[PDB]
Amino acid sequence: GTGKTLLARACAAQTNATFLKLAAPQLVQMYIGEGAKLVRDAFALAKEKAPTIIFIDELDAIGTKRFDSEKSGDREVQRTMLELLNQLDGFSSDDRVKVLAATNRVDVLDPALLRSGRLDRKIEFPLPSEDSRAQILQIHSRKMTTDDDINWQELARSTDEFNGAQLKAVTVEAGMIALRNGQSSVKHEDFVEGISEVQARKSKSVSFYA
Amino acid sequence: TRCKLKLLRMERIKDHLLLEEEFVSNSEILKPFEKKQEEEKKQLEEIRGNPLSIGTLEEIIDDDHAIVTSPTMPDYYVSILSFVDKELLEPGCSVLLHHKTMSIVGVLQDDADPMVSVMKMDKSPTESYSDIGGLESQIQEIKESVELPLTHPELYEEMGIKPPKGVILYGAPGTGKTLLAKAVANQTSATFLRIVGSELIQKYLGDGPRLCRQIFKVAGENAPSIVFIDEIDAIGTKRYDSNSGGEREIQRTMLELLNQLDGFDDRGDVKVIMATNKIETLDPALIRPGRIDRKILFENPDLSTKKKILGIHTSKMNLSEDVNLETLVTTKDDLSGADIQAMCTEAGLLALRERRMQVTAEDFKQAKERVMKNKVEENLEGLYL
Amino acid sequence: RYDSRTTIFSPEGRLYQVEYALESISHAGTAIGIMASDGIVLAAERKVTSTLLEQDTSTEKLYKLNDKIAVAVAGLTADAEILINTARIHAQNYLKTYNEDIPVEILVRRLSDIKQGYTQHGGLRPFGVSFIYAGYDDRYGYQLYTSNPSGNYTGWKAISVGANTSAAQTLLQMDYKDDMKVDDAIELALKTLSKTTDSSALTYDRLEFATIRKGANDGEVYQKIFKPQEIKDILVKTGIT
Amino acid sequence: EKPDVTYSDVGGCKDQIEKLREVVELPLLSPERFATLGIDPPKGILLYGPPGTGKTLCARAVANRTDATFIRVIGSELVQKYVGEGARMVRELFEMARTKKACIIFFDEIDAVGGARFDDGAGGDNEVQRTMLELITQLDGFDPRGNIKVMFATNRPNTLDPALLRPGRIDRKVEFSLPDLEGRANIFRIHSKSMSVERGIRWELISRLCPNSTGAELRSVCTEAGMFAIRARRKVATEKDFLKAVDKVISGYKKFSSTSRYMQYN
Amino acid sequence: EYDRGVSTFSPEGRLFQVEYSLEAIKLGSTAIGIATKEGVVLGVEKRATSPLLESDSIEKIVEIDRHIGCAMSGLTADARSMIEHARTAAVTHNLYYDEDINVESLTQSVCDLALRFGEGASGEERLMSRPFGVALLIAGHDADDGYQLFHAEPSGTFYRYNAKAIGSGSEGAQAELLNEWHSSLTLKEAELLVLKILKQVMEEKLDENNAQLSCITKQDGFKIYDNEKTAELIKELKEKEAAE
Amino acid sequence: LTKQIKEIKEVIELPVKHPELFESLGIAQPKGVILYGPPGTGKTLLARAVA
Amino acid sequence: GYDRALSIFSPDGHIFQVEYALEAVKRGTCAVGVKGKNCVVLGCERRSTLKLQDTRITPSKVSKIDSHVVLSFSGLNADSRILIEKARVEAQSHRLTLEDPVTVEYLTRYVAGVQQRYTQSGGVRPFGVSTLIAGFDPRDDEPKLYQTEPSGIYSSWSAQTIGRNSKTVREFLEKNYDRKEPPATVEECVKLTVRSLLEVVQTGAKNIEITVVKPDSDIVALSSEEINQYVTQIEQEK
Amino acid sequence: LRPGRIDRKIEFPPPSVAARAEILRIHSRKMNLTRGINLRKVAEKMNGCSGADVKGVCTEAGMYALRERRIHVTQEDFELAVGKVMNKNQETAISVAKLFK
Amino acid sequence: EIREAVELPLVQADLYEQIGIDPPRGVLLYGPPGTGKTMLVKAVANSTK
Ligand SMILES: Nc1ncnc2c1ncn2[C@@H]1O[C@H](COP(=O)(O)OP(=O)(O)OP(=O)(O)O)[C@@H](O)[C@H]1O
Ligand SMILES: Nc1ncnc2c1ncn2[C@@H]1O[C@H](COP(=O)(O)OP(=O)(O)OP(=O)(O)O)[C@@H](O)[C@H]1O
Ligand SMILES: Nc1ncnc2c1ncn2[C@@H]1O[C@H](COP(=O)(O)OP(=O)(O)OP(=O)(O)O)[C@@H](O)[C@H]1O
Ligand SMILES: Nc1ncnc2c1ncn2[C@@H]1O[C@H](COP(=O)(O)OP(=O)(O)OP(=O)(O)O)[C@@H](O)[C@H]1O
Ligand SMILES: Nc1ncnc2c1ncn2[C@@H]1O[C@H](COP(=O)(O)OP(=O)(O)O)[C@@H](O)[C@H]1O
Ligand SMILES: [Mg+2]
Ligand SMILES: [Mg+2]
Ligand SMILES: [Mg+2]
Ligand SMILES: [Mg+2]
Ligand SMILES: [Mg+2]
Repeated sequence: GTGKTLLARACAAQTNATFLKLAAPQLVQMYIGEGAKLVRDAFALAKEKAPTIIFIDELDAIGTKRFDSEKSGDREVQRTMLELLNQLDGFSSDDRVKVLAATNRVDVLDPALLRSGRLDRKIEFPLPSEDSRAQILQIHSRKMTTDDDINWQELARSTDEFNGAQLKAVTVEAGMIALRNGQSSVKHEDFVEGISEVQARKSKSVSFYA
Repeated sequence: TRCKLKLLRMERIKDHLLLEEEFVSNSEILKPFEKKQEEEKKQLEEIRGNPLSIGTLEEIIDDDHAIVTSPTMPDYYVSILSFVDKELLEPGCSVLLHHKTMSIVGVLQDDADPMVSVMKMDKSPTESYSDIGGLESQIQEIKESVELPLTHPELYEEMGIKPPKGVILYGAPGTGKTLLAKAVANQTSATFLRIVGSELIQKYLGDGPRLCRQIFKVAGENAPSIVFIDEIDAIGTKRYDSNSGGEREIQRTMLELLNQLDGFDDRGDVKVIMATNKIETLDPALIRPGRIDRKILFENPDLSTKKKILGIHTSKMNLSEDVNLETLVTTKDDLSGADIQAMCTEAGLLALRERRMQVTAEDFKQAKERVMKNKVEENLEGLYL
Repeated sequence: RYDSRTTIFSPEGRLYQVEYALESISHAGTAIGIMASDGIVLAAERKVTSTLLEQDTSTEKLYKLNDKIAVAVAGLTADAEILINTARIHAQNYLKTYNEDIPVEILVRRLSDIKQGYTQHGGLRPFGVSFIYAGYDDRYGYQLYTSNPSGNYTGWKAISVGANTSAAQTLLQMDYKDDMKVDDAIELALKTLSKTTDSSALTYDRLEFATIRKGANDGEVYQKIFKPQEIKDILVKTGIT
Repeated sequence: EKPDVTYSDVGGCKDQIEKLREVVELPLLSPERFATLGIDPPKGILLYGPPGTGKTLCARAVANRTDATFIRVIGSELVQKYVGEGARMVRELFEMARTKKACIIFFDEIDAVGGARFDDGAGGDNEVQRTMLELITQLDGFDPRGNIKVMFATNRPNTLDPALLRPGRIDRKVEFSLPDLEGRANIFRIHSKSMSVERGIRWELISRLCPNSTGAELRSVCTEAGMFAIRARRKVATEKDFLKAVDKVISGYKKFSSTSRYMQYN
Repeated sequence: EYDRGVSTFSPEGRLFQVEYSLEAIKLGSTAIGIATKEGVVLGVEKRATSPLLESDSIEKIVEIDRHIGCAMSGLTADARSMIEHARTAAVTHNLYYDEDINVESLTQSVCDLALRFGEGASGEERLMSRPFGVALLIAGHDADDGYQLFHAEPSGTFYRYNAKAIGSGSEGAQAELLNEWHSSLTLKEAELLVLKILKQVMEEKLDENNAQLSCITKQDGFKIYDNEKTAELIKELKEKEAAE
Repeated sequence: LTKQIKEIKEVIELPVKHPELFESLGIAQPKGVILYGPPGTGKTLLARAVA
Repeated sequence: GYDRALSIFSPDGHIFQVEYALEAVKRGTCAVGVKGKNCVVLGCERRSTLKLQDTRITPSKVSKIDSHVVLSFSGLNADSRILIEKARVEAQSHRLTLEDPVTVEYLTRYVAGVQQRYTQSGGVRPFGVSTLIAGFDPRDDEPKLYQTEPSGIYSSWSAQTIGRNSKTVREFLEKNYDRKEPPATVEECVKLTVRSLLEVVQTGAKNIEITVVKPDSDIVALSSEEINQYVTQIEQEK
Repeated sequence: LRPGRIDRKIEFPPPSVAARAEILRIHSRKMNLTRGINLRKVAEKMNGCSGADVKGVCTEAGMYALRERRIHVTQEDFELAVGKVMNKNQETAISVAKLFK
Repeated sequence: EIREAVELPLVQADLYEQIGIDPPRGVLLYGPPGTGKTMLVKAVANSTK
């Protein structure tokens, strides 16, 4: 929820190159050694239409830290991880063709997966900073009613430990408050009560000491 | 002897005369209608040829066509047309094609699986109702939630509301719980499915919940129906494998139950009985009410009750020659009705050593000692003394 | 599951470790006391033997704890060894303090606490020893007891511990006589020991024997351990050899 | 297909239910309401609470109200040992629903297919979590979905995966809670509306003696009072038989549940 | 893991093992104390698991001084150690200053024994090996603060209160105390108030065998009532509600 | 191993041969019979011999 | 659940080790206490394991701790044996301090005290023994009956039963007994005890053992003959 | 072990010195006797604990007798067969551990 | 043990019937793959004719 998916979709479609739609959970299939074949057809499609960017949605299906296994169907899962490495192996006309990949878990990805030659750039997306939070609010608010009572630098400070998707849930939930009123206008107050909707709490702490 | 014969008199004559009738009548059925019926037979015969290529129906589109996928492998875009209707065709059914041009010429087949054999019982119990004798206050409880709203729906609209859904029979072993499920279902003549909860665990991973889909898919078509899940206590610590049944499955099978018995599906009009010997083993949300309603607790039969249970077993037997039958009951305190059936088992075993064919009173006293000794261990009065 | 340490119970109020400790006992040989008003015989059987095991120079399943109380041992002999030393030390402590050779009851009760104590406190192992206590005290005359490894005691007229406890007990109570003779008591111990033990011939060297008597000269208490040759002769009399 | 259960059979006067009606129903019925603001309203909604609070009752009731194809998905149909098979079920279902216009996809009881990633080097829980990964990517999409409202009833949101829970398309998270003291009277009057009863009864007394509880237990006062009606050979129910009926269900509940107190001699 | 430790923290920052001990406090019988400006009245519920149980020779209101009393719930086993320590502290204070012990200060001593959980932790030498499954309502009177009611929590530390309920019925009792309390109360009112709330949170019948009041009134000292006194107040209550 | 042969004839052989005997007695026919002991003594071979 | 260890608490708030300790009490012989007004009678089942068991030297199930307090037990016999000896060193020590004999109220606390201590700690298991302590005060003549349990909680009861099918005797007792008038004659009170004990033995008059405490350091153990006459009265009337 | 389904319990004992010697003979009778009887010597030294032992004694003897190359099977082959089956079962008991306990 | 299994009943079948001992049967070779299992089978196949 830091807007990985959205950036990729947007800026790949912006520059002009082949945008492949490929999913990690897809690569594991119920038929033996067909799942491997499907990695080979994806790279084939990239090589005809090269340069291509292959945006892989998720990366944690094949982002398996196991290929030392015991009595399981897991030997099919890790087989299509190894096939990914063989089709990121140089083999000619593959320089042009890249892989974008979004993931939510880096700690379970393989150490042969993540390392140069394959994934070269390892770019981190943090929880958005105080200013950065502010910026996201105004960018959703440019599609809906905006009042000059509102001050977006106030709201930013009072959101403490809000990721960008939670900040879509400040701005959405403000319009939920505005409708429940029966207003045909959103006020600045509705946004404060938009902050109270998600917090990962319901306005609590649970303690037997304070 | 002469009492047996009165029963034997009606039984022989009436059914064997009906057999002799039906035999002659096979011919006779054709004779009054042989120009509607053979007319219909003719027209049936003419459109469908030979053979009748059996396919398995994937799905129909309601406009007079369907997509079928045969076992012989080719898929065909058929017509629903002639001696077949759109209501008679429902997925997973086996449909009849005419071979030379696939037109759906009828459906005469829905089941042939080995799977559905498992669920159904071809049952004949040796103890039926009123050999549940005693604990009658609490048989009255299972009646109200199983037998009597099937038998009169009248009473449950006179009070209004829904008839209570299901029950859990639970308590100590030997307390006659099994015999209850089998015997209340004798009364009603409803379809008695039976599956054990040591057969709800599977030696294949993630097939366990598929099996649990099968139990109430079966229940729902053959309804009104009484589904016995016997021994659902074996869900909490009894499992076939760990790397091909595993921990995931045990929890999933219970999640599956929830959706069957009060999920959207709802699956009204399946009475569910669950016998479990411990209700503190069972899952908190499966002992949620409104899918199994009230619980009936049984305890080791009490001193007057064990008179009843002794008379049920010794009615078979040749009785005590001196009679000490009433004192047997007295010696026992805090004991099961299974001790009573193991005592008349044990009396006639001592008798079986002699390979005598009578039984005398004295075997009773011996047999009670023998089987009490078996119960008590040498480390109980080792640990203690 | 509950087959661990001693603090923990089983939900059936069983301490598995006392139950197993009982079972330790029947992996060492049969040991029998039979009480008679003429004396007590203590008789024991060897757990195993070979043809060059020396067992005619010493006893090691019959120990004197004092000069009027003696014990037969069945079970682990290592566990036994420490408990026999503790019993014997106490037996003389009683001597020093009161000028009387220790009563049979005080000595059994002491050791019952000690066995119990190793189960109850700490992380220490329970004991897996059954001692048949056969004594004299001038209160109760002749006395037989046996103590469980569990750490409790009961008085007896006959008892069998060690291997083959059930059968050895049955044959004993079948032919038992209330007054008995000392001489008959010795005979009934060989008769039982023959059928329970899986040794082909019952040899003097598979037997230890001691007798405690006040009827072998009165005024005095005489502890008579049988030597190999005395054991060897009495088999003849009973016609096993 | 839908049953005939409305939110007239779902009680309290709960605001909790109205969160359901402004997220699911209102943007399909008239998105004009949300174009006055210019907002985009929620797509998703996370439904959670204690068992027998009416999670499934609102899944029945929301199906009738919209007149939109109701789907519904069992959170334990999605596992076999042949791997990525529950990825086929979830994929094809989600693609199928793009083509229908105005749907509610009701995943019941997800706590399996809603755990978390783990590698253990000898694991087995891994095979199952594959299929949850397909669900995330189908939800957010290659392209965003819309005019598909996805409701999720979770028994345990404590397992529930962090990346379904975050409110990037599950904007509104509403707890469906225990009924209040005067909340429990309204509920109990929907079940006694079918129930044949004689006036001279005070339902607000029968609520007050009952503690905070589930509406499944509230169904166990009505049913239990009713089989005492059959046995007495009275056709109606009255107040006295409600008194015994609450006492039977409260007192029986402690016995089934665990209680092994050190207060059974003191 | 976090809960099967004893000094192991959970990822929310709660010592789970210690958390679990709060549900020990609740299993026992309800006691409801209400502080007033005339004195503190402490009531209990005492369970009878048999008619044969002598409920009137067992108590859970105890004397700690001549102006300090304590209510308790949880393990009477752990109540024996908690009450014994507290009695020692009152007496040793009396030894050292020949002066009344303050209500709060007796509470600090009861919370010191509570701190101890450990087998390695520092502060004081840890000798006690688990939490205590038992709470106190601490009642007294010093004259320089007045009549006071404090609540001891073995998993926390001393809380000042005007009224607290502890036990099984605590949660529902507490609402009623939010509803009906006043600073305009006399002890006479206050006594019929403990009883009026108690009965509703009772599942046993309201009678004198299952009840027992005591007061800290500085003038009268710590006084455990009669069964004859407690039976009177049940009648006066019944008269009041009929009128009402 | 002659006493174990007697023992299995009681509970398996006689209720096959004569099911007239156990009705006259009124004794219900046995379900479980635990054949048990140290391995290799003759446990599988006993239920074979009677078959 | 949380029976892996004693010190760890439990979501359910019940220390499992104590609960299982109770369960162990049911192993041992039944013991029943019934108070009069001038008597307490403390009877116990004396279950005979074999006919080779002495009555010459074999321990009675009832043990006098001091010369006017009496004690029976139900439980693990091994465990009871040190519990009774520990009770006794203190008991006698009570006179060392005060030059007063042992008061029954001080004594129940102490027996509950050794037990509470064992539970509090982690490196010992609790005693699997519940005891009944009967007696009168030295100072006074009103009959006193106490109980200790594994847990370390003590109570007073008018009449109370523990071990071997305790429930069935407890109910029996309620129905027979009257709290308005407890029996004020030693004989009739004995008779109530015998009737209870009859039940758990099923058959025996050589396996019922009766002991009585009376005020002013009278403790007596009843003849086997004397008990059989009471059984004779109870069989005839029935 | 629930009541009313178990009422007969057949325990196999470990067969004694006499008892093993009859099952021992039946597998001798398959082949040809030693013809002076040494079977019983075999059967009384060996305390064994299994009837599986005694069919294997006969297998080993007949394989020693193959080396020997005679129709007749001598008794010296039945001395070696016992000394091997017997020695091997004392290695499952980790020396003379019965002695040490 | 394997010249005992293969070579000795192939040529001297008469001797096994003469003692009254059963023929040898199937031969299992099992163990980790270092062990030389194959090497012997190749060997004995040449010599046994
Ligand atoms: N920085 C942001 N600016 C705008 N909207 C954002 C931003 N962060 C999150 N969102 C909103 O939340 C949605 C969820 O984030 P998105 O899928 O793009 O990324 P992610 O970090 O890979 O998360 P996940 O894979 O868990 O969904 C976005 O599509 C967008 O609507
Ligand atoms: N009240 C009774 N009337 C008649 N027979 C009884 C009665 N109660 C018990 N029985 C007899 O005892 C037998 C054994 O009990 P049954 O097999 O029904 O077990 P259960 O209590 O369900 O145990 P579990 O389900 O734990 O295996 C019954 O089949 C029946 O013959
Ligand atoms: N708000 C309510 N109004 C009326 N009846 C209710 C209400 N809540 C619960 N119920 C009753 O309780 C029954 C069980 O509740 P339901 O199946 O709807 O719950 P849930 O919260 O999804 O539980 P589960 O954990 O089993 O999924 C309902 O069928 C209904 O009879
Ligand atoms: N006893 C030996 N003398 C000579 N060479 C040997 C000996 N044992 C093994 N070798 C050699 O070791 C090598 C591998 O052994 P071999 O081919 O017999 O494999 P193996 O144990 O059957 O393996 P697998 O488990 O794959 O069947 C061969 O070259 C073989 O000649
Ligand atoms: N006591 C015995 N007498 C004869 N052969 C035996 C004996 N015990 C085992 N065997 C032989 O070994 C084969 C397999 O025995 P096994 O499966 O171990 O069974 P059991 O439990 O009957 O000893 C038997 O078919 C038999 O030929
Ligand atoms: Mg993403
Ligand atoms: Mg059953
Ligand atoms: Mg639900
Ligand atoms: Mg076998
Ligand atoms: Mg090879």
